[PDB]
This record gives sequence, structure tokens and C-alpha cells, in this order.
Amino acid sequence: EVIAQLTMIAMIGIAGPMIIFLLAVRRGNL
Amino acid sequence: NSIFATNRDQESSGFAWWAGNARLINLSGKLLGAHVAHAGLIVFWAGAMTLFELAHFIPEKPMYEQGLILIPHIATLGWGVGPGGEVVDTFPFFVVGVVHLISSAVLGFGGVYHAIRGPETLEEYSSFFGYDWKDKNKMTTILGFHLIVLGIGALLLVAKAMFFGGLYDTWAPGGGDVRVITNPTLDPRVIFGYLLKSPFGGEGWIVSVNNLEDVVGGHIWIGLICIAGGIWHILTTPFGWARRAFIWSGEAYLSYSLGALSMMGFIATCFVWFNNTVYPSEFYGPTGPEASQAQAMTFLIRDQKLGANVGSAQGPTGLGKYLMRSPTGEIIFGGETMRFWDFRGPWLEPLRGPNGLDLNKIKNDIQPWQERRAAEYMTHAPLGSLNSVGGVATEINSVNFVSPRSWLATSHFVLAFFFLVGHLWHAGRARAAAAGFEKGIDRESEPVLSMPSLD
Amino acid sequence: TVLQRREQLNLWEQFCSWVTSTNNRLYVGWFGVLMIPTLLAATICFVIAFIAAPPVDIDGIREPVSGSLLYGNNIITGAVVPSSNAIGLHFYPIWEAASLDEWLYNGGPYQLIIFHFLIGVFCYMGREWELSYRLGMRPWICVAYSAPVAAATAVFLIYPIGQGSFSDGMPLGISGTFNFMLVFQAEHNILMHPFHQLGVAGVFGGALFSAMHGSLVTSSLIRETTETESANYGYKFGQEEETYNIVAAHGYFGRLIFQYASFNNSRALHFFLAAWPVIGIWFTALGISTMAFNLNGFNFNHSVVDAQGNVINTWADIINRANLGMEVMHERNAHNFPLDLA
Amino acid sequence: MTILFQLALAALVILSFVMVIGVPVAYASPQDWDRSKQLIFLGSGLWIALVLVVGVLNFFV
Amino acid sequence: KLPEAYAIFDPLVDVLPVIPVLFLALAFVWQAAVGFR
Amino acid sequence: ERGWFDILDDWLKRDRFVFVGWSGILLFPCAYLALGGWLTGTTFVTSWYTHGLASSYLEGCNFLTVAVSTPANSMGHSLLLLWGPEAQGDFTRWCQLGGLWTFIALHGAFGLIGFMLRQFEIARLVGVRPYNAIAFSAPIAVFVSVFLIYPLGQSSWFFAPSFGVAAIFRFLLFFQGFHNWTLNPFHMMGVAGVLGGALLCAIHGATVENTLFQDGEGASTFRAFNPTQAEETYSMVTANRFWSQIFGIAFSNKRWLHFFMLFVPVTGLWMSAIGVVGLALNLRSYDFISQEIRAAEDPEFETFYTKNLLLNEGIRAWMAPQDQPHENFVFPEEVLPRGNAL
Amino acid sequence: GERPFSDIITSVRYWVIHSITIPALFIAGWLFVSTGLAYDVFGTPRPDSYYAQEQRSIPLVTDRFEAKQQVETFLEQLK
Amino acid sequence: SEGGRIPLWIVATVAGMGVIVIVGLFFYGAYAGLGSSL
Ligand code: CLA
Ligand code: CLA
Ligand code: CLA
Ligand code: CLA
Ligand code: CLA
Ligand SMILES: CC1=C(/C=C/C(C)=C/C=C/C(C)=C/C=C/C=C(C)/C=C/C=C(C)/C=C/C2=C(C)CCCC2(C)C)C(C)(C)CCC1
Ligand SMILES: CC1=C(/C=C/C(C)=C/C=C/C(C)=C/C=C/C=C(C)/C=C/C=C(C)/C=C/C2=C(C)CCCC2(C)C)C(C)(C)CCC1
Ligand SMILES: CC1=C(/C=C/C(C)=C/C=C/C(C)=C/C=C/C=C(C)/C=C/C=C(C)/C=C/C2=C(C)CCCC2(C)C)C(C)(C)CCC1
Ligand SMILES: CC1=C(/C=C/C(C)=C/C=C/C(C)=C/C=C/C=C(C)/C=C/C=C(C)/C=C/C2=C(C)CCCC2(C)C)C(C)(C)CCC1
Ligand SMILES: [Ca+2]
Ligand SMILES: [Cl-]
Ligand SMILES: [Cl-]
Ligand SMILES: [Mg+2]
Repeated sequence: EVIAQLTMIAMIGIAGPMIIFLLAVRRGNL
Repeated sequence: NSIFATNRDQESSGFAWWAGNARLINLSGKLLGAHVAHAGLIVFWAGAMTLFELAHFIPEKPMYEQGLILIPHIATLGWGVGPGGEVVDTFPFFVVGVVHLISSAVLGFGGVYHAIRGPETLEEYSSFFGYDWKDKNKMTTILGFHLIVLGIGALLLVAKAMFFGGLYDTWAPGGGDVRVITNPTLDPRVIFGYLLKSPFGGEGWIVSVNNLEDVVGGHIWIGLICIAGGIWHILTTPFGWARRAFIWSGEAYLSYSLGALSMMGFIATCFVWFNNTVYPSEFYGPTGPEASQAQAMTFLIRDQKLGANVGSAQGPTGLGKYLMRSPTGEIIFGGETMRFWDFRGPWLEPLRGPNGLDLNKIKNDIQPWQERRAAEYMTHAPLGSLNSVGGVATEINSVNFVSPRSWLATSHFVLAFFFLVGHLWHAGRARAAAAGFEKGIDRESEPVLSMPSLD
Repeated sequence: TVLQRREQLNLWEQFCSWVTSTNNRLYVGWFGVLMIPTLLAATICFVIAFIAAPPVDIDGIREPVSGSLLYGNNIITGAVVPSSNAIGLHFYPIWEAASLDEWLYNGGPYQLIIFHFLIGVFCYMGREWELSYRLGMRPWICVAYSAPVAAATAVFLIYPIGQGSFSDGMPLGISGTFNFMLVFQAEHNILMHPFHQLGVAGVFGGALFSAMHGSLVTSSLIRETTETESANYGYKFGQEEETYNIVAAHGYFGRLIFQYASFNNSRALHFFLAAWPVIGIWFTALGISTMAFNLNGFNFNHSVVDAQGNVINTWADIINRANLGMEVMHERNAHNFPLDLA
Repeated sequence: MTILFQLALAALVILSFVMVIGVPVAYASPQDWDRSKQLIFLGSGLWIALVLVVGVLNFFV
Repeated sequence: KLPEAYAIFDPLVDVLPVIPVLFLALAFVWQAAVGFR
Repeated sequence: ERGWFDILDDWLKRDRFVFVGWSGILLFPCAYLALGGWLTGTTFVTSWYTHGLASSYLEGCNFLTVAVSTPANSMGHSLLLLWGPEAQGDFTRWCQLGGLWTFIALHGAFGLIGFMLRQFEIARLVGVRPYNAIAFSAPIAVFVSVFLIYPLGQSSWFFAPSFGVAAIFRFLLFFQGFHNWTLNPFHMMGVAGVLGGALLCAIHGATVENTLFQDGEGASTFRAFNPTQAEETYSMVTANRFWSQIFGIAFSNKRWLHFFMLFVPVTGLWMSAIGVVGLALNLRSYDFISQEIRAAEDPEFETFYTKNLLLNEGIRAWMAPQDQPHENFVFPEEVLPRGNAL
Repeated sequence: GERPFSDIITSVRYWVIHSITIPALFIAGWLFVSTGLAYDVFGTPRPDSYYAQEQRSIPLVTDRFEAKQQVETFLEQLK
Repeated sequence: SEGGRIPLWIVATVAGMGVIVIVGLFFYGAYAGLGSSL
């Protein structure tokens, strides 16, 4: 399932930068 | 408030972003976080890679036709396999993978906690967990704790081998099989004799260990040595001669360990390339020497079946086409594989007598399973391309194969090499920093200007 | 026995002070204590063997190859020939031979030379660290030199180990070097290996950057001489002032390409000059050291196929034809079975 | 005993993804650390429990 | 193959081994967000 | 001033992000067309009708195997202009005939002229001596000798290098098998200059970085440099003593040092170009006559030189039928040179 | 005197413009191949056009001045 | 037209991810369709 594998790595791949972005918005302790 | 308001910048730390982890040298809490989080990465990979291997695993192909390196490690411990290395049960592979993957979440949790939430330095919080790199007694104490932990780890292998199902023994009489080790080799003349063997051909230093009794007994010794050494370092402080010989700093200690791991990496490269006892060829594929020997065996068998008298067959050079003498007289396979006569493997040894390969046994006693094994190993020689085209460099595309031995030897040579570079880098820097000139020459006190000219 | 131990102890300290002295014309040091005898032994044996050694049975098939000048070689064809394939990786010092005549037939000189040589250059590397420490320098010149050391180690030690024989180590000679390269391409397709490609970028780029840096500094030397003097006399050894206008040099190079492609920071520039060739050579040394375990260059032989199934050749397939020509001809009397497996 | 197992493992995967993002954000966030701390406890306890549930339920499918 | 009960998770298992690589890449996302200070 | 020439001169020499200059009128179109032709051909254009080879991403090649290949041997040294008598204005046929090869070679040649004129023009405007241009004469000598003089001496452009990664590897092995180019002392001097230049690049960069003065408090030392500063940023005196004691000799003159960094790779590339000019005429360093007379009379005499010729003979026989398709070589299997078994 | 690139590519105006033009260029290139036009502009054989069904010889150009007509003949020999 | 409103670290991350995707597609193509040897 190439569509499933691509969706999985998309959400996994977005998770990292999402953490940085949420903390930048919250002016967190980056 | 300001971009520079924290201590996590070059302005506060003296280190640029690309050396940012050096900002942690004297921040024991965050540095603890980095270490625990990194251990989570190691454990994560072990778990996730195993599940990937198992998901892709076809149990009726050889492991070494499937790009597997972790399942061979589990199978060597006797889990999941039976006679000849056949996979009888994949659930142990599944368990190892899941438990590592689950454990990596715990380590990652602790690592992230200590890295960004817990106390940044530990000394104010706890004298036990706090430390100064310059406190030599505290350094040998933590060293000692970890020596004890390592010694226990070595005894877990022993316990597996002797009390919890045994190990896979490629040498088991009648054919490779899982075997419980009941008589580990304890005689130190044997155990430490390995340490004094030449590393050159026909000797091979510790890489020559060729039976599980020596392997298990060696781990009994290492376990007790490490536990004893750990107790020693908890109860002692470094002697004067050691104090004067070493640099005492975090970066110096890092450099010692880099040199140590580099050495171990090179040792591992040679182990997986030459040893077929703790790296069974059933799981890892034949060694380079093994597959070269197996080709000679294959055409000896074929040509002898056709009527050739392989003992008297003179090759084009005057040496035997199939059989010749080593420089000390032993009967060995001919052709280029003359270089590989130190090879030993369970499919070949039934043909070996006191003087080497035995012509009578060669004429009368070669079994079909030996012909099969030699053919299999000849055609799974550890040669192949970076894009995993199996064969010699001139091979056409067709066979998707690079031996696990090549993958494991090359990766660990590369890693061991850069870790030697890192040893030199950090050892030189630690010396310069302890002496106070790691940032450059003092213009007002340049040493060479106070030296006599050379001429 | 009493204070005699102190007369021995200060004598040891005098020796230590001499060994580590910053005032010897050539620095000795503790690494030099190992380096000096091993390099002398390797040099002396190499010179004698290159001039006078008899032919060597490199491939263990009683087919001795002549390497020395007195036995019919010139500077280009001569070599010290690797030890016999019958020896393999076995350690073959003089005292393992029944005679010097046997030792010479079997390529003993090669092993003596390469083992002393490799100890020598590893200690030469340590010695570069050591003197920098005695002089109050930063320590990493030895790290740059680790690149050539890694490369020498790859061809004299790692590749023989992987292939199971010092008969496959690089010969100590000019034409023997080319032989090693050609057979290497046939057996590993090194040209198609990305670590060798990085090696080439390393040395092409190093030569480019050497010429670039040399030309840019030379272009902006400050006028301190007349036209009848070499401009080199405009610099005095140990002067405090810089001898060229780096603002002028940067102003040139920034307009040659664009401003931000040019270094204005001399320390960044010189780090780049160090790192580029050093990293390229590290990777090409790792190429040899990993093709030593037969993880070889990319293989695109017959990768392109038409709608019916006919192979459409590419330049990779033409490379393959050249590799085949070298494969089938090399060591023409040594193979009895169809595959060259080491 | 049923194939409810597929749900508990799905819950474990979802909860894991939620923790992977939420825990570092909470640890580095200025405000609402009091509320975050109890949630991290609860998420962690539920995570451990789901691991045990899946581990036990494994042997029924 | 994984035990059949877990088979639906095959595409996720295929992707997990790469996650460690993402941690190295995340360090650069983070450093860019603080301006490589 | 006034006068359209001076007004145009003003605009051409404006200080802007990308300097143009009079040289840019030649440089930018020719460089763009050479690069654009290579990208166009490697992405879309075949070599089926000139070589019997696929050579583009469109056909299934990868970055290592794509090329813009030379025209067929039957074209001779035709300029192969789009409007010329071969393609007769048909763009599609022009691509199939190999016209992109001469397009890239000729626009590339004039682009390199433009670039060296750019080095001169900028050096003159900024007021520096034009050593960077002088150093660039070496790349130009290499390009002209290899891509123009060599095929002009041979039968056709077909035997020039094709513009591709694997195509170039093929060119290297062709030169080994047919020219014995590794034996050529002009190539050997080229090798010495390239490797010597990479050595100088590494050693100079490393030496500066490890004899730096402490000019700031940071452990990362790049910030402690100021482009306008008068003082040397590293100690020439300490560097000189280090290398004097390690190696026996050291630079003492910074100007000589940086000139030498230009001299070595520039001279090496110039020497390799001279050798290629000889190979245009098959004027090879192929053999040593004294070696061949001895070996012909004495079947026990063997050197690394005779071993490499056997490899060359394999290369020629195994590679020529597909590499030279216009010759219609059919070599029956019984005539192919092969050692035992392989 | 021109505006810094870092200013340009961090402005919404830049991305408003190029959120249209960059995908348009990408899709045009895609269609240049997927419609097969690339084959005909450059004269590159499709996978079924290297050989005819019976002949297994390369259509090598052997005539300098009638090379154009010679490629024409080789192409009429397919299908 | 003012610079900085889209943070440069986000531009760099998204651009780099786009590079990774497109190069990843090219490596996928090495194993499927033309050039796959199959
Ligand atoms: C246990 C191993 C270990 C540890 C704990 C350290 C720790 C340290 N190192 Mg050392 N180092 C090591 C091994 C180690 N090193 C090795 C093996 C080498 C040789 C390569 C070095 C070479 C080295 C140098 C030259 C320097 C350090 C420095 C440092 C300090 C800062 C590190 C940092 O912030 O990097 C930040 C990390 C990065 C910038 C990323 C680097 C990525 C590498 C180059 C590429 C990885 C590619 C990957 C493996 C595969 C491809 C992936 C793909 C996405 C591209 C820190 C104390 C610095 C120092 O001296 O401080 C005092 C310093 O200048 N290290
Ligand atoms: C193994 C890889 C590794 C690890 C474990 C660390 C760890 C650390 N780094 Mg180093 N670093 C690395 C690689 C690594 N680094 C590389 C490759 C570079 C070059 C780019 C650097 C360059 C660098 C610099 C310049 C600095 C550090 C600093 C630090 C420390 C503080 C981090 C912080 O405050 O961020 C704040 C970040 C956030 C708040 C964003 C959230 C980050 C979390 C940890 C991500 C968690 C993701 C994960 C999926 C969560 C799972 C949760 C689940 C288990 C419940 C920390 C101990 C800093 C330091 O020394 O402080 C004193 C510092 O200044 N690092
Ligand atoms: C080498 C790893 C290591 C070390 C040296 C520390 C050290 C510390 N931790 Mg940290 N931590 C870690 C890993 C580590 N932790 C991990 C993996 C997690 C996730 C579970 C955490 C989560 C964590 C939290 C949430 C807190 C700490 C706290 C502390 C401090 C108080 C510890 C204490 O008094 O416990 C007392 C010790 C015991 C009660 C007995 C522990 C026995 C353990 C649980 C089992 C050991 C068995 C065996 C050795 C484990 C081997 C595992 C291996 C196979 C990987 C101390 C500095 C506290 C702190 O910093 O407060 C300011 C705190 O609040 N840690
Ligand atoms: C990770 C493991 C580890 C580490 C880092 C240390 C570190 C240390 N040990 Mg401890 N030790 C350990 C494990 C360890 N030990 C174990 C398991 C035991 C039980 C046997 C001991 C028993 C022990 C004792 C009895 C003593 C130490 C001492 C020391 C200190 C000086 C060490 C030294 O000078 O070595 C350098 C080695 C030498 C100077 C000897 C010569 C080495 C030769 C020249 C080179 C050999 C190289 C060769 C390639 C090795 C492999 C092949 C070979 C086996 C043939 C240093 C803090 C000393 C100390 O001060 O204790 C308070 C000390 O007296 N250790
Ligand atoms: C300065 C920039 C420059 C330079 C030096 C070149 C140089 C070249 N081009 Mg390139 N080209 C350029 C820009 C340039 N080009 C641009 C911008 C384009 C896109 C439009 C092209 C597109 C292009 C194509 C498609 C081709 C070339 C080709 C060539 C080569 C042959 C050119 C030729 O014979 O012209 C001859 C013309 C002159 C020398 C002009 C002289 C003008 C005189 C002095 C003025 C008087 C003329 C008079 C009024 C004319 C009367 C005619 C009347 C009697 C009918 C030559 C290497 C050919 C090639 O590479 O084949 C392999 C080829 O096929 N070029
Ligand atoms: C096990 C598991 C899990 C876990 C997971 C995890 C742990 C994750 C993580 C993740 C991550 C951790 C991610 C990250 C990512 C990252 C990224 C994606 C990055 C990228 C980067 C880039 C792209 C870069 C760029 C740049 C910059 C930034 C600057 C400089 C320049 C450059 C361009 C380089 C889950 C939950 C699924 C569930 C179940 C299973
Ligand atoms: C500090 C820091 C860092 C780092 C960090 C880290 C390194 C972390 C780690 C972390 C980790 C290390 C994490 C982990 C996690 C894990 C998890 C979360 C898991 C989970 C699991 C699961 C969920 C499972 C599931 C399952 C089962 C159970 C069965 C089979 C199937 C499956 C697989 C589905 C960085 C670099 C960023 C920078 C900044 C700072
Ligand atoms: C387990 C096992 C076994 C056993 C093993 C063992 C028993 C081991 C031991 C081991 C050991 C027992 C090791 C040792 C090592 C040592 C070392 C590695 C050392 C080092 C040293 C150093 C590094 C030093 C340095 C220095 C110098 C030289 C000069 C002065 C200064 C200093 C101190 C820096 C066997 C084989 C049976 C079998 C298999 C398994
Ligand atoms: C020829 C001709 C012409 C022209 C044309 C042109 C001018 C073109 C251009 C074209 C172009 C202009 C194209 C481009 C392309 C590009 C590409 C295709 C790219 C790719 C890239 C990539 C793939 C990347 C990669 C990488 C690197 C490099 C490093 C970093 C990392 C990575 C991996 C990302 C004319 C019309 C005049 C005329 C006719 C002929
Ligand atoms: Ca600060
Ligand atoms: Cl040969
Ligand atoms: Cl053979
Ligand atoms: Mg494809």
C-alpha cells in the first residue's frame, strides 16, 4: 500500500516541525 | 525577551551552533537528557528495524538472501530456529522487536524530560547524581557502576547458553543445531591464550574462536572481570602514576572512549568477515574465504564425477588444479583459493585428516548435502554492487544480493575509521584545552619567539 | 641502590627532556622513537630491494615477476613485488624462511617494508600532534595528514585483509600501481563508486582551490618592490603586517562570481581549504577499504530494456566491456574455476 | 478475548502520536504547566495500560 | 511476515526505521527557528 | 561621458549583483547555451543513431549514465551546424545526428574564452594583477587539448569524450587500453600537479587553522578575525618552526607560498595537455622497446609493464566491437584473448 | 542596490506570485513527457521503437551528407 | 512585499522537504519502469 506508507511518513514527518512551530507560536522555551 | 537571553547561544557559551553540543560539557542535567535520549534512539532502531525485517521476512528463503542483519543476531542466540538454521517460529523475533520498541519510548521520555524540563545541572539537586569531570574519584565510581552493568550483560549471554535454551551451534555433531552449553571453557590458559594469538593468517587473534564452549567461558571471565573491576573502581581512586599520565576532563574522557570504540569497530569488521561460529554462515551467508573454498570443492566434485583423478591432476602452472600443498605441507584446495586454506567450516571438515584434505575421503565420502552446501555458498559469495546487484563487478542485472557480511563489515569499517578521526580530534583538543591554548597562540607570549632558532 | 635510583631517575629525565626538546633541528619525540627506526628499516630495505631483489612469485603459481633494476627494470617498470599468494595473510618475517633466497623468492621484502612503513607513518601522524603540543599550537594538522595515512593503509593493509592476501596489496612501484588500479576497476567498478567520485572531487577541487587561493593572494600583493626585483622580497619572514590586500582580493572574487560566493573571513577560507581535500581523501580511502569487503561500485549493466526485452546499452555497458577485458586477462595462469571470488 | 485487540493497539498508536507531540510542547511551554503535568501523568498511565492490554490481548488473536 | 493480527499495521512498520534520521533533521529545523544563535 | 560607446561601457560596468562587462556579451550566452545544451540532451536526447546507446533520463538512464554523446564516426570533424548540409535545418535530425555535441563543445569553448576575459576585465577594473586569469589558462589548455585537438587528430569527433559521467569513465579506460596513457610521463606530471595541488590546499589550510593567534575569547575561533585588520591572523614564525622540525623544510615567505600554490596544479594540467596533443596523433608512450625485445626472446621474463599490456589487449578486444560500432567488428569467440578459466 | 533574496522569498507577495508559476511550470514539464511530445521534438525512440521485430541491428548512421535521409529510412522501417 | 512575514526557517524546512520528495521519487524510479533492469 504505497498510499498508506506515504500517509504514515507524512504524519510522522510533519510531527517534528509541528512541535517546533507550536512552540514558536507559544513563545516557548526553544 | 531577547534572542540572546538564554545560555543557548554562542554569546553565552563560546561555542557556535555547529558545535552546540559542546555547550553541554558542564550542564550535567541536560547532558544526562542527551545521553538517555540517544540511548532511546539506539533502542528504537533495534526494535523498529527488527519489526521491519520480520514484516519483510520470507521464512523459506535464507536470511542472507533478504537483507537481514538483526534476525541473524537473534537466531544465533538460539531463538526461533532449529536444525540447519531453519526458522521454526518467528514469534521470538517479534518479541525482541516489540520489547525494544516499547522500551525506547521510556528512554525517550526520560531523555526529553532531563533535556528540556528537569534540572539543567544536577549538583545542586543531588551530590550522588551530580558530578565534576575533574573529580577523579567520582569519575571512577560511575565507571565502576557501568563496569558492573556490563559484566551482568556478559553473564546474561552465559545464562542464555547454559540455562535458557542454549545457542545456535553451526558445529553441532550431525549438523548445525541449537545446543545447550554445559562445559564452558574456564581454563585461563585457553581463554587468555586467544588474546596472545597473532592477528595474522592462520592465527587470527580472538577472531579465530571456533567453538561455543570457548565463547561461553570467555563471557564468564569477562563478566567476573568487569564486576571485579567495577567494584575496584568504586572503592579506589586513581594512583599517582595514572594521575600524572592522563588528561582529566570531560573531553579527554570522551576521546579515550572514541579510541576504544574505534578499535572495537575494526575488531567487529574482522569478526563478521572471517568468523563463522558466532556469525553462522546459515544466517549471515558464507565468508569470502568460505565461498572461494566452496567453488574449488564444487568443481572438484563435478570433475571427479566425470572421471577426473583430482589428486594427480596437474594444472597449467604445475601446481595441482584441484589439490596442492600449503607452505607447510598440508593438502589444500588449488587455484587462487590457495590463499584461503586457513578456512574451516562444518561442511568441509569431514574431508580433512591429520595431513589436510584426505584424498580417500574426497574419493569416497562426499555426501550430497556437502555438494549442496558448496554450491549454495559458491553462488552466494559476498560480492555485489552498492545497488545490490549480486555477483562480480561485470555481472549483468538479475540477482538482488549483497551479503550481510559485506554490509556489516563495510559499515563498521567506516564507523571505526571516523571514530579514530574523532579520537584524534578530541584527544588533541583536550590536550590543548587543558594546557590553555586551544583558542590560539597568545600574541604577547608566543612560545616560539622565546626559543633559540633552529639554525 | 639507595640514591643510585635517583641518579638513574634524573638520567632518565635528561633523556626525556632531550627526546621532547623543542630545540632539536628535527623533532624526535616519543612517536619519533618508534618512527625513526621503522622508517629507516623500511627505506633501507626498499632501496636495496628496488635495485637488486630477484623475481618474486607474487601470485603463488611459481611464475616470478621481476621488479628490480638489476633484473631488467627501469624506474617506470620497477617495483618491490607483493608477497606470494601461497602466503596469503600469513606473517612472513625473515626468520620464518629457511634462507634469504627463499625469503626473496616469496616476496618477503614487501611485507617487511609495508609493515615498517605503516608503523612509521602512523607515528609520523602522532608526531605531528606531539610537536604542535610542545609548540603551543592548535592540534589538528595531524587530522589532515590522517587522510593520506588512511589511503596508504587502505591499499597496503585493508584491501589485502578483505581479499585474504598481501599478494593483492598495491605493489611498491609505478607500473605496479597502475596494475593494481586496472585490476581494481575490473573487480570492483571503482569508477562507478560514489566514494571514489568524492575522491576525485577532492583532488580536482583541491587542485582548483590551491590555484584559486594562490592566484587571489598573489593578485593582491601590496607593492613593496621595483620591477627589477622579485615581488617575493616584498614580504619579510615574521613581519606583523599582512602582505596582501584581502579586501581587494574579495572585491575581485565577489565580482567574478557574486559577492556572497566569496570568503571575506580568512579563517573560514583556510578551514575550507583544509576540509575539502581532506574529506574527499577520507571518502576515497573508505572506498578502497569497503570495496575491500566487496561492496562495489554501482552496477547498471543491462539496466535499460526496451518494450520487447532487448537490452539497450548505455555508457555503463561500455564500461562493462572494458572491465571484462581486464578481468579475463589479469593473472592469466592463476584461475582454474569460472568465478574470480577474491 | 475478542479481536477488540485491533482497537486497543489503534488507541495505543493514536495515544503515542498525541504524546510524541504534546509532551515536548508541554515541557517547553510557559503557561498551563499545572494542567499539562496532570495530563502527561494520565496519558503516560493510559499508555502503559494499553501496552499491557495489547500484550495480553496478543495471545487471543 | 508479522503475525496476521498485526498485518494492517504493515505500512507503518515499513516507515518506522527511518524515524531516527528525522531526529537529526529536526535538530536543523530547531536551530533554524532560533537563528543558529 | 558622451558617445554611445562610452555610455554602453558605463552600463556594462555598473556595480551590480551579477557583473556583466564587455566580456559578458560573449560569456553569458555561450555558458548558458553550453550548460543548457547539456541539461537538454541528458534529459531528452538519445545516442541510438550515433552509438547504439540510450543516454537520457527520458530513456531510463540515471545521473551517472546520461550523456550528450559524440556524433557518429561517419560525420568526420563536421561542425554539424544546425543549418549545415547534414541536418539541413531539421532540429530533430540534428539531435539524432549528434549536433548537440558540437553545439556544447563550441559554445563551451567560446564561453571559457569569455570567462577568462571576465577574469581580465574585473581584475583591471578593481586594480589587481590578473593571476587568476593566468591560472585559468590550465583548464583552458585541458579543455582545448582533450575536447578539440584530440578528436581533430583522430578519425572524427566520435572519439572525443562524450559529455557524461559514465561516458567519461569509458574515455579513461579507452585511453588506458589503446594509448597506455598511464605510462605517459606527461600524464604522470599532470597527476603530480593535481595531487600536489590537493596536498598544498590541505596542508596550507590546516597550517593556518592550527597556528592561529588567540584573537577572541570564543572556543569557535572564526569570529576572531577582522577583514580590515593589519595583522596576520596566524603565526608564520610558529608554522615555519613546526614544519622545519617535522618535515625538514618549511615555507618562510608567504608570497612564494601562494605563488607556488598556483604554480603546481597549473603546471601539472599544462603538462597533461601536452601529452594529450601527442595522443591525438597516436604518438603514445605505449612501449619500452628494450622490455619488448627481452620479453620476446625470454619467455620467463615478466614485469608489471608486460602485465599491464595484457590487460590493455583485453580491453581492446573486449570493448572495441560495441565501442566502435562503425567498424562492424565481429570477433569470433575463439579469437578473444582470455586467461585460464575466466 | 537590489533587494536581498531573503527579504524576497519571505514575503507573501513573492509566494502569491510563485504559488501559481512554479506549479504551472512543473505541470507543463510533466505534460511535455506524459503526452509524448518530448519523443517527437527530440527524435528519441519510445521503448517499442529501438528495433523492428525481425532485425536486431543498430540503425547506425554511416553516411555523412545523406545522414538525415538515412535516419528517415531507419524510421520508416519501424511499424 | 515586506520580507520576514513568512519565517525563513519555515521556508527552508518546506523547501528542503520538497527536495527530499523529488529526489526520493527519482530513486523510486531507479527500481520501477525504465532503467529498473526489469
Ligand atoms: C560518542 C561520539 C561523539 C560525541 C559524544 C562527540 C561530541 C562532540 N563533538 Mg565530536 N566527533 C566524533 C564523535 C563524537 N563527538 C567523530 C566520530 C568525529 C569525526 C567525524 C567527530 C568530529 C568532531 C569535530 C570536527 C568537532 C566535534 C565537536 C564535538 C562537540 C560538539 C558536537 C556538535 O554539536 O555537533 C553538531 C552536529 C552536527 C553539526 C551534525 C554533523 C552531521 C555529520 C557531519 C554528517 C552525518 C551524516 C549521516 C551520518 C548520514 C547522512 C544523513 C543525511 C540526512 C545527510 C561535542 C562535545 C566539536 C568540538 O570540538 O567541540 C569542542 C567539533 O568541532 N566532533
Ligand atoms: C542525538 C542527537 C542530539 C541530542 C539528544 C541533543 C540534545 C541536546 N542538545 Mg544538541 N545538536 C544536535 C544533536 C542532539 N542534541 C545536532 C545534530 C546539532 C547541530 C544542528 C545540535 C546543536 C545544538 C545546539 C546549538 C544546542 C544544542 C542543545 C541541546 C540540549 C538542549 C536542547 C534544547 O534546549 O532545545 C529546545 C528545543 C525544544 C523545546 C523543541 C523540542 C525538542 C524536543 C526534545 C523534541 C522531542 C521530540 C520527540 C519525538 C518527543 C518524544 C516524546 C515522547 C517520548 C513522549 C539537549 C541536551 C542546546 C544546549 O546545549 O543547551 C544548554 C544548544 O544550545 N544542540
Ligand atoms: C542513566 C539514566 C538515568 C539517570 C542517571 C537518571 C537520574 C536521575 N533522574 Mg531520570 N529518567 C530516566 C533515566 C535516568 N535518570 C529514564 C529512562 C526516565 C523515564 C522513566 C527518567 C525520568 C525521570 C523523572 C520524571 C525524574 C527523574 C529524576 C532523576 C534524578 C533523581 C533519581 C532518583 O532519585 O531515583 C531513585 C531511584 C529509584 C527509586 C530506583 C530506580 C530503579 C530503576 C527504576 C530500575 C533500574 C533497573 C535497571 C538498572 C534498569 C536498566 C535499564 C536499561 C536496560 C536501559 C536523578 C538525577 C527526577 C528529577 O530529576 O528530579 C529533579 C525526576 O523527577 N528521571
Ligand atoms: C572501561 C573499562 C575500564 C576503564 C576506562 C578503566 C580505567 C582505569 N583503570 Mg581500571 N580495570 C578495569 C576496567 C577499566 N579501567 C577492569 C575490568 C579491571 C579488573 C581487571 C580493572 C582493574 C584496574 C586496576 C588494578 C587498575 C586500574 C586502573 C585504571 C586507571 C588507569 C588505567 C591505565 O593506565 O590503562 C593503561 C594501560 C597501561 C598503562 C598498561 C600498558 C598497556 C599496553 C602498553 C598496551 C596494550 C595494548 C593492546 C593492543 C591491548 C589489546 C591486546 C592485548 C590484550 C594483548 C584508569 C582510570 C589503575 C588505577 O589507578 O586504579 C585505581 C589500576 O591500578 N583498573
Ligand atoms: C556571442 C554569443 C554567441 C557566439 C559566439 C555563438 C557561436 C556559435 N553558435 Mg550560437 N547562439 C547564440 C549566441 C552565440 N553563439 C544565441 C543567443 C542563440 C539563440 C538564438 C544561439 C543559437 C545557436 C544555434 C541553434 C546554433 C548556434 C551555433 C554556433 C556556432 C556556429 C555559429 C556561426 O556559424 O555563425 C555565423 C554567423 C556569424 C559569424 C555572424 C557574423 C556577422 C557578420 C560579421 C555581420 C555581417 C553579416 C551580413 C550582414 C550577412 C548577410 C547575409 C546575406 C548575404 C544573406 C558558433 C560556435 C551552431 C552550432 O553550435 O552548431 C554545432 C548552431 O547550430 N548558436
Ligand atoms: C514509534 C511509533 C511512533 C513514534 C513516532 C516518532 C518518535 C516520531 C518522531 C518524528 C520526528 C522526530 C519527526 C521529525 C521530522 C523532521 C523533519 C521533517 C526535518 C526536516 C528538515 C529539513 C527539510 C531541513 C531543512 C533545512 C533547514 C531547516 C535549515 C538548513 C537548510 C536545510 C534545507 C537543510 C508513532 C507515534 C508514529 C506511533 C507508533 C509507532
Ligand atoms: C533532546 C533533543 C533532541 C533529541 C531527542 C530525542 C533523541 C528524543 C528521542 C525520543 C524517542 C526515542 C522516542 C521514542 C518513542 C517511541 C514510541 C512512542 C513507540 C511506541 C510504540 C508503539 C506504539 C508500538 C506499537 C506496535 C505494537 C505494540 C505491536 C507491533 C505493531 C506496532 C509497532 C504498531 C533533538 C535531536 C531533537 C534536538 C533537540 C534536543
Ligand atoms: C569474551 C570472549 C573471549 C575472551 C575475551 C577476553 C578475556 C578479553 C579480554 C580482553 C582484555 C584484557 C583487553 C585489554 C585491553 C587493554 C588495552 C586496550 C590497553 C590500552 C592501553 C592504553 C590505551 C595506554 C595508552 C598509553 C600509552 C601506551 C603510553 C602511556 C600513556 C597512555 C596511558 C595514554 C574469547 C576471546 C575467549 C572468546 C570469545 C568471547
Ligand atoms: C540546447 C539548445 C538551445 C538551448 C536550450 C537551453 C538554454 C536549455 C536550458 C535548460 C535548463 C537550464 C535546464 C535545467 C535543468 C535543471 C535540472 C534538471 C536540475 C536538477 C537538479 C537536481 C536533481 C538537484 C540535485 C541535487 C544537487 C545538484 C545537489 C544538492 C542535492 C540534490 C540531490 C538536490 C537553443 C534553444 C538555444 C537552441 C537549440 C539547442
Ligand atoms: Ca545568551
Ligand atoms: Cl595482472
Ligand atoms: Cl581458481
Ligand atoms: Mg524508472
